[PDB]
Amino acid sequence: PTKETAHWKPPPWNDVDPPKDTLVSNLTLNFGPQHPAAHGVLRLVMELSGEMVRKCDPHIGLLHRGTEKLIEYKTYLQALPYFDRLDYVSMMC
Amino acid sequence: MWFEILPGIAVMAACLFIPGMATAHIHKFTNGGKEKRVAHFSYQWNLMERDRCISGVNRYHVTKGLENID
Amino acid sequence: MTMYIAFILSTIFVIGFVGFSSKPSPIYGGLGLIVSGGVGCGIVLNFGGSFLGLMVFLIYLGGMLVVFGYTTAMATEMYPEVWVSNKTVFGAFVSGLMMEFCMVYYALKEEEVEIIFKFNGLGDWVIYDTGDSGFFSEEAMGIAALYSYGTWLVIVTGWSLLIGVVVIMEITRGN
Amino acid sequence: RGEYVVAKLDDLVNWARRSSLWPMTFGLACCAVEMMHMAAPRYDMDRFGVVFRASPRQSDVMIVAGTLTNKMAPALRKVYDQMPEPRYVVSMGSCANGGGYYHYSYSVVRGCDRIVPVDIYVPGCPPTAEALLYGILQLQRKIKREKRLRIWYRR
Amino acid sequence: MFMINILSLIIPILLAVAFLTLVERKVLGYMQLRKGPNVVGPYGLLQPIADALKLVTKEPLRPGTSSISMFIIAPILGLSLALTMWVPLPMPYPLINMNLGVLFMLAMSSLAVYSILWSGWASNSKYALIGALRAVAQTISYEVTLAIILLSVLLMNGSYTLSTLITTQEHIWMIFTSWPLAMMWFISTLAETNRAGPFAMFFMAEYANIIMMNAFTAILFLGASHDPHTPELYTINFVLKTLALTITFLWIRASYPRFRYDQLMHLLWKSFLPLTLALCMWHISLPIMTASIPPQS
Amino acid sequence: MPLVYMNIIMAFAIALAGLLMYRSHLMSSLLCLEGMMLSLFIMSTLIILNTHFTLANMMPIILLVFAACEAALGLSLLVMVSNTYGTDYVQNLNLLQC
Amino acid sequence: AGRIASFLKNAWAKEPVLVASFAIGGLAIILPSLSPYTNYAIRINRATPYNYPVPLRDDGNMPDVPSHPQDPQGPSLEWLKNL
Amino acid sequence: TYKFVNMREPSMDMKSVTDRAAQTLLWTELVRGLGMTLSYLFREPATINYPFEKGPL
Amino acid sequence: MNIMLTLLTNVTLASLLVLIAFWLPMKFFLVAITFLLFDLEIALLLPLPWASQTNNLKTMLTMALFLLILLAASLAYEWTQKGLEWAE
Ligand SMILES: CCCCCCCCCCCCCCCCCC(=O)OC[C@H](COP(=O)([O-])OCC[N+](C)(C)C)OC(=O)CCCCCCCCCCCCCCCCC
Ligand code: SF4
Repeated sequence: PTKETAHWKPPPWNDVDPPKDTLVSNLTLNFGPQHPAAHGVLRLVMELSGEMVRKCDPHIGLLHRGTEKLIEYKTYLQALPYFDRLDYVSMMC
Repeated sequence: MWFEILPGIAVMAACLFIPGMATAHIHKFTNGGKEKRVAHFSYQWNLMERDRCISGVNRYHVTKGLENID
Repeated sequence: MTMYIAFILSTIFVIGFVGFSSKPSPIYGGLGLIVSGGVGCGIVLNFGGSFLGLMVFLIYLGGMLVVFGYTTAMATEMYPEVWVSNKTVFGAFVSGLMMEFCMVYYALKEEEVEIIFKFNGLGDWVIYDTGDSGFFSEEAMGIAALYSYGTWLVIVTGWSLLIGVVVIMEITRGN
Repeated sequence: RGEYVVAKLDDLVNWARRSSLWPMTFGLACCAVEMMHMAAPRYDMDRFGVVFRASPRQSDVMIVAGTLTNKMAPALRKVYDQMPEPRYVVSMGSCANGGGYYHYSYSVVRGCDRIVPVDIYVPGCPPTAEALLYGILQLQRKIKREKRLRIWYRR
Repeated sequence: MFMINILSLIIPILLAVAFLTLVERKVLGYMQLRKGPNVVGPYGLLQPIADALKLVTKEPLRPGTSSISMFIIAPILGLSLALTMWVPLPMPYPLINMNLGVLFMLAMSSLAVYSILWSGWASNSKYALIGALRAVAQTISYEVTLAIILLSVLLMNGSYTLSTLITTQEHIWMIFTSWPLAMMWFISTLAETNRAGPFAMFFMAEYANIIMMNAFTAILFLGASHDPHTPELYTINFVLKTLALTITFLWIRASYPRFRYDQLMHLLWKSFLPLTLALCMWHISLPIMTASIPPQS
Repeated sequence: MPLVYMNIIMAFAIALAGLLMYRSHLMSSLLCLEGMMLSLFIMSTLIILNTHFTLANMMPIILLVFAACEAALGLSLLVMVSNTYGTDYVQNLNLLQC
Repeated sequence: AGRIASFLKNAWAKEPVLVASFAIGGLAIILPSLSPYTNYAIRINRATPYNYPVPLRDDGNMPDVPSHPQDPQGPSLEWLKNL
Repeated sequence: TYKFVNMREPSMDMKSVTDRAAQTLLWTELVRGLGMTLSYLFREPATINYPFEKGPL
Repeated sequence: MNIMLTLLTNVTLASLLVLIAFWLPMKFFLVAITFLLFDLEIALLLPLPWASQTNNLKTMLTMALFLLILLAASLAYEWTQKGLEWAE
């Protein structure tokens, strides 16, 4: 032993050096709301275990109008077009 | 209906036509009728060099025949 | 003057070499030798190396240079480097170009530079020979013999490349 | 003439800026139906030189369509800043231009112009497809009424 | 004199590429219950110019993170290599009669990956790099199929000289002898062409490439006849054939959904490649089996 | 012996020095390896084509098909080294000090 | 019998591309062995002259070699003109 | 009352597998898409010439 | 002369076209290496058209078929041990 080698730790007995700490690269992607596939307003934030996905968080709310809150201050007839504006795909239903 | 695509494609057709057209004629213009003698190997090249040296006008595309020898 | 054209190809070949050998960013080092890869074919082309020159562009340039740029596009060190970021690479950059330029000037001065090998700095066109090549391209007919006279190299190369496949997957298998 | 050459160049510079401008969306709400329901064969807009395309770096006019909530407000602003110049925004729908139905609610900004400098306003709840097609036509006519190179030469 | 031909090989193509955009939209028009651009000049004839004239007038918004060097160099090569592609084409008499034109054609096609890779890497955006990462992996993947297919069909020509291709076909279109490889090549050229500010140049490059790759297939399989005394007949036949192939590029671009990434490689490695290997094996044994090996000279 | 032989000779020599002068990046050094063998490739072609050694024209191709083939390992060891450590830095290439 | 029939039936039902490739490659591997024209292929390939036909000295003992190029002696390739 | 959709029990006979193998080997469902689209092309469009003509109300 | 001219004009036209456009206004890595390893083997396979015109075609037939066999074996090996199966 010398001053230079006064800190050289002996090799691990199994030759397997201590594994490195968490080095994952779980990338976070935002698929919208500008993305056309997001269908206008969708804030999909979600994890990329490489190219493979483990959890998708659909942060809905991008179009949140408190419809029921306004419905509280209108009569039944006045509140009717709100439902007409709810599913603007199959509106009459 | 669809006959309106033809004005769209005709311009490209004519535009695509010029390169092959232009190469076809200026080769005749540069090489005097015959095509630019292709030299894919050494033989065709030194055939051309012999033609250029024998032309006297230092031009391969000028060809001299039986009239050149007396 | 295209008298010394092969000189021009030769000199820019090495300045591209000095570029990446100066150790810039790997991606910028990559482009620093693709230009050297590009010019090297020109030297071979001017010597009659049609297929061999096009090999550099196809399997060398258009082949494995892509995956090295691909690898750098994978690694992406926390900041992708550049010639500007490092000041040592600039010092080596100027050193290589100046060393080449002075030796070239010495080479074109007395044509008798004895560095490692004694050599003549005479024109590149001089070393060429005479005699027609017939109808066969010697560069193409020679390599076509791989299936006629290269009856041994195909065996070893074919075996080695297959051995190349197993080693690649086995070590990348990650136990 | 000195004014004539800048006049011809100005027209040439903006003659197709009103015919090659390509719309951009955000497609918030029911106005996002007429957004591309005009891209449907009936009220063809691809013929008008316009064609829908997101590509926020490579588009000319964005047709803001739907209800503008406060929660999305950063997203629109960052899109409009990323938008290259020249850029125009079209407020389709009563909700987009002036809040419309939800003007009094807590989670919608009262009109898009409070957030982005807003060009031609096309009204409607929703604007029936050709109404925006008419509105887009007005925008192109507005493009002609421009003296870009003329103003520069006057200075 | 030579300078005129080089310009005469570039300018009409650039005009043709300009009018390809109008063709791309409008042949998809009546194929969509649509009309296509008809307001910009007669039948949209001014749309090619209009789009090619307004894009340059837009400012070149480049992000600060993007290195101006690579962000400009990558588009530059994306066109220049795609412009020399047109050169060795055996349009009656090609510009450069390279003895190895096939290698010259394919090798320069191998450098089109660099335009995408650098312009995606320099962008320094998470969406950009994965897109560049995706595109480079796909194009180099189909490179091996591109070369193997060429080796198989060209074996019956005689040598890599593109000028010899017309002589080989002559009486019979070579699609008749390698139709299993023909659709193999047509899918391959679709994948490489990336087709299922400083931007008009890029779109022009990726659209000039569509015409040429279609032209490369036209000279390869859909042959023609060439009279030495009237090359114009070969010109019209050649441009018509490659025009139809470009139309097909537009035909299928509006007839299919997209390919998922995994299937994008599954189709090639596990389906296209082993079948291509067998066909190449078939196309080498057969000329030997029938004593029909073409002459090298 | 002309300059075309010499110019690429020192092209290898600066490449040989480059690989032997690790800065921080083994990727950069790896990129120096195949450039270094390219100098071998060009010299091989230059001599062989100059002397019309017809049968030896195969050799420059097969030089590529192994140097490029081993370059796969050069990345493959690198592509695995960059996993555990997180980078290609040769500074971390000293875990085996003892 | 039944084993190969079911297996081939199985392969063509799930992987038609794979069996087609193997069939073509497996086919191409065997035709040259029994090919009736490969013998011609070498003959015509050996009948293509790239180099000059170097004359040999005339001293008798070789009546087989012709004197004129049009002389009857020497090899004849009427087969080449016909096939 | 209801009807199924996905279930097909594709028959494994020599003739049937030939059609499936042919469909995969020489694409036929894809060319069907080409035929449908081309038939669409040779049909007059539904576009309206605004403002020279505007849709019904 | 002609070739250097041809690679000169197009790059100059490209540069001016950007001048008017600038001043006027593991698994993914693994599949790439497999491409390279096959890419090298197609290099050996390229000279085939001239190789078919050799005098000893029988030896050429064995090796040309041999190289494609190793193309198949390398692909088949990679396929059966996952390999060409891209990790999803
Ligand atoms: C003595 C004879 C010797 C030779 C005989 C050779 C055998 C007989 C012929 C073999 C089949 C034909 C060759 C292979 C073709 C199919 C390859 C393949 O993988 O197919 C399955 C593949 C995949 O089919 P799949 O998705 O059903 O899956 C098949 C099986 N796996 C899962 C393993 C892949 O089909 C395709 O890829 C379809 C095309 C996709 C791309 C979209 C564009 C298509 C455009 C079509 C219209 C235009 C055509 C233009 C043609 C050219 C014009 C100039
Ligand atoms: S204006 Fe009418 S149609 Fe448009 S978003 Fe508002 S409520 Fe919906």
